[PDB]
Amino acid sequence: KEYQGRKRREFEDYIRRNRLRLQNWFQYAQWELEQKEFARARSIFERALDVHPNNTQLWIRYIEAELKNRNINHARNLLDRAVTRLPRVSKLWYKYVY
Amino acid sequence: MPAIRPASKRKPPPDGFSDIEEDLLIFANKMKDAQNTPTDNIPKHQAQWPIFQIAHQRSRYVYELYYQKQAISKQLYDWLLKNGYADAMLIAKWKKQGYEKLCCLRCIQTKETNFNSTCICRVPRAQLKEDQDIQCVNCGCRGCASTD
Amino acid sequence: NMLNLLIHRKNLTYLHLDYNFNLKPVKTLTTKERKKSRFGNAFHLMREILRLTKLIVDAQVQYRLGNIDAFQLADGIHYAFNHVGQLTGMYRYKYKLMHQIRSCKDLKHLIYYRFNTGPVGKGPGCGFWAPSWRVWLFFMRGIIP
Amino acid sequence: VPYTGENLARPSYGPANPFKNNVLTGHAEEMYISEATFRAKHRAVEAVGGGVMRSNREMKEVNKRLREMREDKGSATIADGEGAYIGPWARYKR
Amino acid sequence: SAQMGNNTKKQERIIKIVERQRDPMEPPKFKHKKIPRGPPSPPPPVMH
Amino acid sequence: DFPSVCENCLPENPYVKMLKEDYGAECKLCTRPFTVFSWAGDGRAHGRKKRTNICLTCARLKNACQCCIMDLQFGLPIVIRDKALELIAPGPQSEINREYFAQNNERAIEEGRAKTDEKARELLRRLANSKPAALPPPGPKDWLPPADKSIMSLFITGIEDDLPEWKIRDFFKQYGKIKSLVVSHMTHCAFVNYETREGAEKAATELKGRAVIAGCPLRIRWSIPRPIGTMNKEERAEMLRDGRSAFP
Amino acid sequence: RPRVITEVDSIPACEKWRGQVLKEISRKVSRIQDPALSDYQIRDLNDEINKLMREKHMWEVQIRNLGG
Amino acid sequence: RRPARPQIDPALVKSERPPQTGTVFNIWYNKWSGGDREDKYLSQTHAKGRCNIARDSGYTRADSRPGSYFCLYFARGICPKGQDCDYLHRLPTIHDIFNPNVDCFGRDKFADYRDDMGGVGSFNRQNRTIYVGRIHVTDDIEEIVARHFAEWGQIERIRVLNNRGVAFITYTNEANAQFAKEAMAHQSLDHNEILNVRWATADPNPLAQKREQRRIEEQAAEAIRRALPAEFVAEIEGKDPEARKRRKLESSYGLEGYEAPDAVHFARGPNAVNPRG
Amino acid sequence: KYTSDKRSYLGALKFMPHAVLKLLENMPMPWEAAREVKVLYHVNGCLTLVNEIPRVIEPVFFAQWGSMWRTMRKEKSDRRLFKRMRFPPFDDEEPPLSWSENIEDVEPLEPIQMELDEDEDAAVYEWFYDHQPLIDTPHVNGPSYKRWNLTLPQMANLYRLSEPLVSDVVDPNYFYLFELKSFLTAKALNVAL
Amino acid sequence: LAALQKRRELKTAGINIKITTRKKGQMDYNADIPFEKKPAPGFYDTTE
RNA sequence: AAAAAAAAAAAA
Ligand SMILES: [Zn+2]
Ligand SMILES: [Zn+2]
Ligand SMILES: [Zn+2]
Ligand SMILES: [Zn+2]
Repeated sequence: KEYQGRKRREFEDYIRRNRLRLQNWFQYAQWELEQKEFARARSIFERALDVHPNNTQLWIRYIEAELKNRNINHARNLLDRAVTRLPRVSKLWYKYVY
Repeated sequence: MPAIRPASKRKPPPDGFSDIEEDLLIFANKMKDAQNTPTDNIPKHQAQWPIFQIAHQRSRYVYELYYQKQAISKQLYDWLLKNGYADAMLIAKWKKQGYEKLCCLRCIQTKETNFNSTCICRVPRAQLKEDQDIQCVNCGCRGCASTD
Repeated sequence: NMLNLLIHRKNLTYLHLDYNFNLKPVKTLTTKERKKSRFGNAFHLMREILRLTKLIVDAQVQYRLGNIDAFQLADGIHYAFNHVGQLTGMYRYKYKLMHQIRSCKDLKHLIYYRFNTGPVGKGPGCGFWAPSWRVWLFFMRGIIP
Repeated sequence: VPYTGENLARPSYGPANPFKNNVLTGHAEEMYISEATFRAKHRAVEAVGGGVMRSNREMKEVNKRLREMREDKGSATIADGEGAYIGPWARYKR
Repeated sequence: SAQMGNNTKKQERIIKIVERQRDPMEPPKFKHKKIPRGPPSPPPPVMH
Repeated sequence: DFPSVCENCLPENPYVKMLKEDYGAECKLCTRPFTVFSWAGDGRAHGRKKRTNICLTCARLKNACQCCIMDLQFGLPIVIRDKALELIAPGPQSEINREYFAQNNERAIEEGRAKTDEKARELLRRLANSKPAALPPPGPKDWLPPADKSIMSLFITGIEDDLPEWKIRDFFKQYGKIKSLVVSHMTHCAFVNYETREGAEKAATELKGRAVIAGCPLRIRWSIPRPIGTMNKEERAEMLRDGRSAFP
Repeated sequence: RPRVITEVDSIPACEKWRGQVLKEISRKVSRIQDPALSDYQIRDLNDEINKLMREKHMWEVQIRNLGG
Repeated sequence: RRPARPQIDPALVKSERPPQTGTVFNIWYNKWSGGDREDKYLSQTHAKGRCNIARDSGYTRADSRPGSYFCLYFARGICPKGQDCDYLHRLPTIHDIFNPNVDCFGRDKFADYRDDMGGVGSFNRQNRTIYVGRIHVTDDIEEIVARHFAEWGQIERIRVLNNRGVAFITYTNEANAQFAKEAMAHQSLDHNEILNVRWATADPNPLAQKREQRRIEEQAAEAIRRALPAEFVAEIEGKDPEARKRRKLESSYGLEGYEAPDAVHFARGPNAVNPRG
Repeated sequence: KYTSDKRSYLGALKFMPHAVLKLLENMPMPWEAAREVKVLYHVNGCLTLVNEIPRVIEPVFFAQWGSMWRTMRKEKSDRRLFKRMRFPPFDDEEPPLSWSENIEDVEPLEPIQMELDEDEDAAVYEWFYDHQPLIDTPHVNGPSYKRWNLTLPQMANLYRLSEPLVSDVVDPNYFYLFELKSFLTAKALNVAL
Repeated sequence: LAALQKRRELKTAGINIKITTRKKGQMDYNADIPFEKKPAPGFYDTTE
């Protein structure tokens, strides 16, 4: 728990320091995925989607992170949101049909 | 004048003052003793109760020396009221129907309560509960209604 | 008591405010303590106005105790209202106040040159304090808002 | 309309729920009454003696027993010692 | 309404609400807290 | 502009004189300034000025009276209700997250967004199916008074965890004045020290080495007072079996 | 601290002595954790830690005898 | 009856400054400042009075007023007013229950505990457990604890962790626990010691955990049984076979093979289809 | 015990300037040994505001300060050696003097007053050095002390007592090219009279 | 690291010394999810 | 025809 708190503190300090860099959000969410904290990783990804709404890479990585943990209905809701927000990005549609 | 004059600009009090002067200094020394009463054991608002009580007692002494016994002249009475030996407004309330035993003026200041009431000590004792020894937070009054 | 409470709330208990409204460090101050304890113009202006008021009130208290008589009281009041720049550091926190000081000096000259004519020799004794007292009341009128 | 009698007379159709309030604990609305009405009703509830039918002479009698239960008020022309004026600061014996 | 168990119909109430007398000398009672910004309104679809 | 206060916190008088102070205090949960409503209780002429202790948003989140801070459906404390009904507690309880959630959700909490009923029945059904060489029977020497008049203690064995100390105390209060009663539920031991030996002799006379308190069988003997220390689980089990064997 | 550990019977004095000995043992352990300590320095740190542990043991024995 | 006994004379009770642990007395915080931080908390002194319930109890100017709280200083043994005190000067009984916002003395309870866990307490835990330490380690700890932790209320369970000099006293009433904590703090048991009577944390023993969880569950069950009608709850547990038969026969409403849901059957209202209430 | 007052106490610092001005505007004159003023005070003791405006009759105030001018000139001529009082009057570490134990019933020294002739100054003799002269007489409107009217002997006496501090200019032609209009005209032309 | 080994060494020797890194001005990241933004529900049920 | 603080003396 001390390690988890220190890593969370470091990641949140990097997010507060420069929130417009996607790597901080990606690292924090992937790390929180590694300790199977799916609600925490979902919250971090949704906060990143609040900072970066129209980023296709963040949408792709969050759908992928939802899929690799066998959360099918969550990821299908996520793909519906992604093709609703960006209907002219063919990458999201191609991933969704695939 | 309530402002002190040295010795040669002092005017003498009206006649009959020296008869009641000993009781007036009794009240003055009682108030001076009330200035030096420990507040360490009593609530803060209870530290100010004896001053209102002694002011009531001195004003009542002057009031019933002039109006009941009539043992002092009118000029002496107005000089006592003008030189701070009695509270003229509390006396003025004492001459009214229903306020003859009023403890102090602050207990009928309705504009300065939470719900525009008088004090609870203004209430007749019959409309209050038994074993209810109320004690006014303004002055320590235990009931000053005229019927009490 | 308000100035003392403000000092003690800010935990600056190494500053002592004495009863004549002087603020002195009780010990040797570090750089951090000197930076924390540096009050502003509002506190210091209010402190100096309280100091002048204390001088006036204390002159009246000395008259009422019997230590000085009424002529000494009037001369001291006229001295105090004419020497605000010497008896206070009040000008340090509001410098336009120097105008008032200059005004009092001007009044003093006129008063003094009409007060010492003939047998009235030079020295202390002029208790004609009303014009300088006026000047500082109008200063207070301006300085309250 | 919709304030007429035939509009208020018609009920709501359909069945009733087998399983509203302005605040979390009840329904509270702003109302306008005289100050004297609230004071009189609060007095009727609050005063021990609200109701209980009573004329002036026996109320004066109850006042007389209540007054003689209390300590002596004292003489206001006696400034010191026994008999000195105590007044409204006289306590009730119990 | 009915609450805390019992369901008896309590009598309806008339409540006098008066603003409290405040000390004119009282300073502001509480400090100001710097809370971070909440999330924005849900962004619209991108209609390129 | 109106508090959410239960009836038992409100005065018995149907006419309430109420004071209202905008930003009069901080909420006792989220530490935000809120409008405080206050009134005088039925305890006339001294007591405590009852007031809204928490804000209205926290009173919607907790479903509680603003004064007493108890559940407005059963009259239970909030934590008791939440532990015994396994509720979500809809809102963070951290420091900054409280103001964040209140700042971002104060319009949906008011409309009842972000009903237990059935979970109370679930708790009642769950508590319906609650599921919470032997020594010879005691001979006469166990309850006969010893020759030593200094012997005062009465040793009890067989005490279960469901038996409180007060039931033993007022079960033995009828025999005399008890100086001390030590009940260790960890070791299933108890020591009764009286003030007069007559009371202990009467306890031994009308107990006769056996006792039943609230359906729990216990064994009583005379004993010199000795302390109870760190003691083995097997010995605890065998005197629990002995206390059960007090009623063969 | 007093030299006679066994003569101390006061609970607060024994607790203060034990706290001081524990602080000294922690300081000795922190000094031993430093890589700059040579063989003589590590031996001195180990001896100081052992002495602090013995003093803490004596203080705790006195406390357990007379309150603690 | 009996008036309240004045405990300490007013000559010994003053309101003076704390002992000088510094150079300047800070008057806003009323605390000494200066000196050295090695002093800091220093030590916990011995209190100026204990309580005898059989000797110090009586009536005050609070038995006439319903809803009056108990006295903190009568619990501390240093209340000089006697019968003129505005608070009660008697022991809390078993029917002296208080809401989860105040203690028995009327002080406001807090959201969370303080780290140095003492004071009034928190309302997020119905804590009836008091943690006492600093006991002179002897062999007769249990008898003297049971003798002296008994005049403050009615006691459920005292576990004396001997050798450590630590005991955990659980009263059946929270007000009695607060009274005992405010009464035995900085007192002496048999020898001249200062007891650290503080608020107990949570017993990690899983047996104590399931005991507390169960007791919470029947407290809530008692509240629900008070809320619901007797026939309703009697059908709800269904331990009585006759109540089960009543549920089978009554929850049919003409249509056979229904077995009506608990939302429809166990419903309260004017328009429900049930005996209602 | 007074912690619940402290914030309020400190808040009244915000209103201590008026108090100072109020006190400084109601200070007794040299001919008054003491003055009673009406004060509005906070119930916790944080702020005393002198609730008076020092209203004077201007002819009376002129005559009183003219008599002061005479008396101080005569005394500074007559005194052997005038001793100036020490500023500050009290030491920095001396605690403030209590009213009740130091001043309250203490005999005041006699104030500066010109000795009026009983027959020449007969119009003002009985009221000249009062704090609010003629306040109980029909020469003023009432105790609020807002309007005055005076007789011819009184105005003559006040004018005679004011001759140290009264103008002797009768002709307005004395102020030819030495008035506000000419000063402003010279300011406009950047010249000096 | 050195604090970690000394904490482990004192953990082995009976006593459980509490470790605290709670400075002032510091947020709690382990109590609840910091600035928790739950995912928006969709047409697919995700309770399982 | 007669004008009178800060930079700047540094985070167990
Ligand atoms: Zn009164
Ligand atoms: Zn009153
Ligand atoms: Zn009264
Ligand atoms: Zn309530």
